[PDB]
Amino acid sequence: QVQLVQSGAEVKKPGASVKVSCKASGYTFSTYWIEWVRQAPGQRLEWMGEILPGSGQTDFNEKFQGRVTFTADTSSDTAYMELSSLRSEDTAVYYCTRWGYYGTRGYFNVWGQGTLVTVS
Amino acid sequence: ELFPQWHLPIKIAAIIASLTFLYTLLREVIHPLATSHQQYFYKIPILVINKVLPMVSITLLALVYLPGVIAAIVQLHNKFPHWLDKWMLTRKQFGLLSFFFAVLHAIYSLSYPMRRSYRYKLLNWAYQQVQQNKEDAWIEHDVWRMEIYVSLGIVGLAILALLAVTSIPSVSDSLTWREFHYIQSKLGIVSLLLGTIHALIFAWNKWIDIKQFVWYTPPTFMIAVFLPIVVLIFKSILFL
Amino acid sequence: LFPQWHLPIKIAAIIASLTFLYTLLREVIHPLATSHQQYFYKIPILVINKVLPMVSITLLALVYLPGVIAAIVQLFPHWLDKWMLTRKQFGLLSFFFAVLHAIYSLSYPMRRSYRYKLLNWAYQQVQQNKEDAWIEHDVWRMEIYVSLGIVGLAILALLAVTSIPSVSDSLTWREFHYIQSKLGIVSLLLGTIHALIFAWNKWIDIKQFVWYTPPTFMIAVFLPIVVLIFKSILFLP
Amino acid sequence: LFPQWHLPIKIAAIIASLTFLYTLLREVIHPLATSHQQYFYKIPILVINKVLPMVSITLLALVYLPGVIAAIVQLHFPHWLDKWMLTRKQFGLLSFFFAVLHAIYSLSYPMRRSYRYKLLNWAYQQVQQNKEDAWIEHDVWRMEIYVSLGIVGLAILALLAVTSIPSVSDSLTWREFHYIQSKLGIVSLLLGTIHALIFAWNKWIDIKQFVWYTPPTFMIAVFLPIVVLIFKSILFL
Amino acid sequence: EIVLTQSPATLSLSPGERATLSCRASSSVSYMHWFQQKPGQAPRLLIYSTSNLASGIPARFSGSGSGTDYTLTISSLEPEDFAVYYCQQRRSFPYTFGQGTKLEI
Ligand SMILES: CCCCCCCC/C=C/CCCCCCCC(=O)O[C@H](COC(=O)CCCCCCCCCCCCCCC)COP(=O)([O-])OCC[N+](C)(C)C
Ligand SMILES: CCCCCCCC/C=C\CCCCCCCC(=O)O[C@H](COC(=O)CCCCCCCCCCCCCCC)COP(=O)([O-])OCC[N+](C)(C)C
Ligand SMILES: CCCCCCCC/C=C\CCCCCCCC(=O)O[C@H](COC(=O)CCCCCCCCCCCCCCC)COP(=O)([O-])OCC[N+](C)(C)C
Ligand code: HEM
Ligand code: HEM
Ligand code: HEM
Repeated sequence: QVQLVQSGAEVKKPGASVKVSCKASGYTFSTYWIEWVRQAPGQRLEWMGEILPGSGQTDFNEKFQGRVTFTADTSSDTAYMELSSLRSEDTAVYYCTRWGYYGTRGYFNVWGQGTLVTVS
Repeated sequence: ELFPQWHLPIKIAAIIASLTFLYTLLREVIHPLATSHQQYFYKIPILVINKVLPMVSITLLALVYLPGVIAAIVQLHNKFPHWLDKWMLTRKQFGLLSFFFAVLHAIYSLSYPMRRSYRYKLLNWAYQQVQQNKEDAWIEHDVWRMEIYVSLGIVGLAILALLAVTSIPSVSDSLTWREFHYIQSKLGIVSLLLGTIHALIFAWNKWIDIKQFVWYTPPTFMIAVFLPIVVLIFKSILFL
Repeated sequence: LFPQWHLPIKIAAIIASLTFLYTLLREVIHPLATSHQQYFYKIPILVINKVLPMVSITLLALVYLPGVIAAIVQLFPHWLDKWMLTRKQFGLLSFFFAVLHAIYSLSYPMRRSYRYKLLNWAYQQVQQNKEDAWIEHDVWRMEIYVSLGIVGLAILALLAVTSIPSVSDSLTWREFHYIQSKLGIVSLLLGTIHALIFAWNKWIDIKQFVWYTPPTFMIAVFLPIVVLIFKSILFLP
Repeated sequence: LFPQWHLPIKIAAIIASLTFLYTLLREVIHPLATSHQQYFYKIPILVINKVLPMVSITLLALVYLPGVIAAIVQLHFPHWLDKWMLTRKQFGLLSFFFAVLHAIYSLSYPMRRSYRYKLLNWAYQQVQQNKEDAWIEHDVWRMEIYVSLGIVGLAILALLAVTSIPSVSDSLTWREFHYIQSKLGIVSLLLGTIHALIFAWNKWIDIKQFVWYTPPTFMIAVFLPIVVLIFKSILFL
Repeated sequence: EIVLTQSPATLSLSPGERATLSCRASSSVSYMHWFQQKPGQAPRLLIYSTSNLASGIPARFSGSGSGTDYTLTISSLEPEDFAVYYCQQRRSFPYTFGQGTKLEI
């Protein structure tokens, strides 16, 4: 049983920075990609980034290139996202997501419970 | 009238080729059709042909150096007849034919991944691996074997190419007797040894296999290296 | 200087330039103009490899063309003689280009564009739940023309080896004539059969004409076929 | 005996062995010391294919290095200069031999089992992540640009080595001989240098190429030829 | 990037009829994925490769299309299929999502 657990809700102020964690349990954390996605109220889902734990290979979105970063800790099996220069439009819910395939069964997709970040 | 000295070497090689062809066709095409009917008729143009050239090349290479081994023994342990003289005179043609067939074999071997059958087999293998939830297909000893015999074969072909280049009459009539003898003898023995080791390494663990005897017949690599081993053993014995 | 090496080089340059322009127009400009696709990476290898085989086979056919004409008129003017004194250069250039074409052709499965296509094909086959991807006639074609091309290249290599000045002085007239005529004709036949077999079923295909122009392999085998047909007619009337 | 081949061959040893222990220090011992990994199967082919190209290109530069020195000292002879200038034929023959060996080694990469296993692993990994397209743009251009240049350079070297047969070399008027021996050799050296330069696409600015304090081998390989070409360009213009 | 547009804004549809949703693209895309989301929960994978049902998904849902015209069909509307539906493509590097299609009574 594969599962992903994230941190709790966060409240901040403009000009600060935010850190969110996603811990994956149930498989080998240093083999499969982890995607970071964002959803804002009254807006479409937004694909932020992708990371490969256990090696240096990280893919960014063009808009977010220069503000957000991804780090990985294999010993604790955790992936961290750090976002800087928070504005009034950065309040949203963040998910950590993973794909997988099983022979003769098909594809499966697993999401985190979501971390809510608000600014005021 | 045309090429009087090339008649015998061509008459001997062709027969060998025939004696190989009907052999291979009997082990990889007729047998799978007789039991568990499967038509492997697409292997004739390349796969079957590539099992004939190296055998001819190595047999001619061994026949080049057999007469000297015979002559040394007959001199030591108790003039020469006509057949011995002809064998001593046909060595250059035997070696040139061996080099030609070795180059042909190398050119044939270098073009395996080009064909569509390899692509289809790779796609099927990938699909089968995906459908069985298998992560790693790595095997170590097979990779080691591949690298080793590929390198040995390339080095042997290079040595044969050098010893064939040194045979041009204008180039030949520019060296003293000692250098010509050294080049013709030592490099040739080294090339024969390298080819024998390459053929031996190619067969990794099929020596102990029982499936290799298709009906009662030994595989090809057992017959391919029977004479070079004898020649090298006799050369080593006379060396000591 | 090389006073005897001017006309063959001029002919080879003209043929190469015309073939390069034709292939570039057919394989690059048309996909760009309609249904815009870049396809600009094919020039270094996939376009160059469509010029060398045509130059190699066109110069080889020009070696034996003067011999056919001489027999026809007999049954010499200035042009015929100046043509007959360039056959050795034509053959040497043809051998050089054939070796180059073989060496470029041998290095297709090494590039990365093949690996990416293989990975995409594997992913697509997995997605479509297709278990077997075997096709027979394509395999047969591939094996046959690859083997024929290798044999033809070997025969050309032997014929060119026979041309060393210090080697040609140890051969009498009969052996030299035999080697230079029969083996060369056999090599030309093998090359044209290779080219014919390469085009399996594109002879009856409509989309091979980009606008109205026939494909390269149709033009490439016009002169050798005529030469071989006339040799056959002159052998058995 | 071969008295005239004594000096170059020794040099070919020192360039070779010193390269080997260098490559083994960066591809085998370093991964073993940190992040323990075997990587012991690269010696038979992968390590060897990094020694042949360097010896081939280093001996080619030594042929034309006395040429630039002779012109300079004349504007501004010892026994060592004559000894250097009497071994250019041997240096060129050795360079051609090693270039042919390097080309043959490079042409045999896709036929090994390691490539097949890597391809299967790549296909499995791509299927397990739901990525439809693995195509990339700059790598295809990168690897399709320099292969043709290397092949052309090898062809030029082969032609210039064919020109060196003693029977062939007495049929020239020394002007054609000088032209072939100088201009074609310079063009071949330039083509090889450009091929090596294009091989390293963006590793020049990468920092992971320096394992501990050592620069990669493609920086060392193209040092002397660049100086030789710069001096030749200065002298010509 | 590739922009995905869903035609119907909302479906005030009877509880028991059939529903048809469309996800038009703007560039050549091979396969399309369909997700559904209910309030207070993360999106749930529904259909992959435009013709394959995820494990445990009933047979009411179906998908079809090619080129750039992808359609999700619901045969019977039980009182459980009132949620938001999204479509996703995984060809271009920026994996763009749809805008959603609320379905109501
Ligand atoms: C298989 C891998 C290995 C291949 C080997 C290739 C290497 C081939 C050989 C390379 C040179 C090796 C020289 C060995 C020295 C012995 C010979 C000798 O002494 O005479 C030599 C002359 O003779 C020559 O040098 C002529 C060179 C012939 C080369 C053939 C060109 C065909 C192109 C093949 C196309 C390849 C396509 C490949 C595509 C993939 C020296 O001269 P000399 O007579 O002693 O008298 C001069 C006196 N002094 C000045 C010396 C005092
Ligand atoms: C893999 C890439 C690398 C490859 C490197 C290749 C480069 C190889 C380099 C050079 C090529 C080797 C040239 C050797 C010269 C021939 C010796 C000679 O003089 O013969 C003469 C006759 O001449 C003949 O009979 C014709 C020669 C037939 C020999 C075939 C050998 C293979 C030829 C092609 C090799 C490649 C095949 C290519 C196949 C695709 C001797 O005749 P003789 O009178 O009986 O003997 C006495 C002679 N005298 C003293 C009286 C004068
Ligand atoms: C993969 C398979 C490999 C198989 C290899 C097979 C190897 C083949 C084995 C050996 C090749 C031997 C070729 C010998 C032919 C030269 C004969 C001669 O003396 O003519 C000379 C030409 O003068 C020249 O120097 C021109 C150069 C000719 C070279 C063109 C063909 C070489 C092929 C290159 C290989 C391509 C390598 C590409 C590598 C990327 C004389 O000058 P002429 O005035 O013009 O003639 C009349 C003068 N006389 C004689 C009458 C007095
Ligand atoms: C570049 C040079 C060479 C390459 C790339 C090469 C490669 C190969 C390959 C791929 C095979 C496997 C054949 C098969 O699976 O059907 C093989 C087998 C063999 N090779 Fe080589 N080889 C080279 C040179 C040589 C030389 C110079 C000789 C002998 C003088 C030789 C003798 C043999 C023999 C006897 C076999 C086994 C034949 C059999 O099992 O029936 N090879 N080589
Ligand atoms: C080892 C030797 C050879 C090999 C491996 C070989 C391989 C090939 C390949 C792979 C093609 C396909 C070209 C493409 O897809 O664009 C081809 C086509 C062709 N080959 Fe060769 N070949 C060899 C020798 C020769 C020789 C000696 C000749 C002529 C004397 C020749 C003439 C042709 C011609 C005319 C074509 C048609 C190409 C076109 O019309 O686009 N080939 N060969
Ligand atoms: C058909 C002919 C040739 C082919 C197919 C070829 C191919 C290659 C390949 C595949 C590499 C990559 C090596 C690696 O990744 O380890 C390479 C590198 C290289 N090549 Fe060649 N090559 C050819 C001829 C030549 C020639 C004629 C020269 C020089 C005169 C040359 C000099 C080099 C050098 C210096 C490198 C750099 C390798 C390193 O520094 O690690 N090559 N070539």
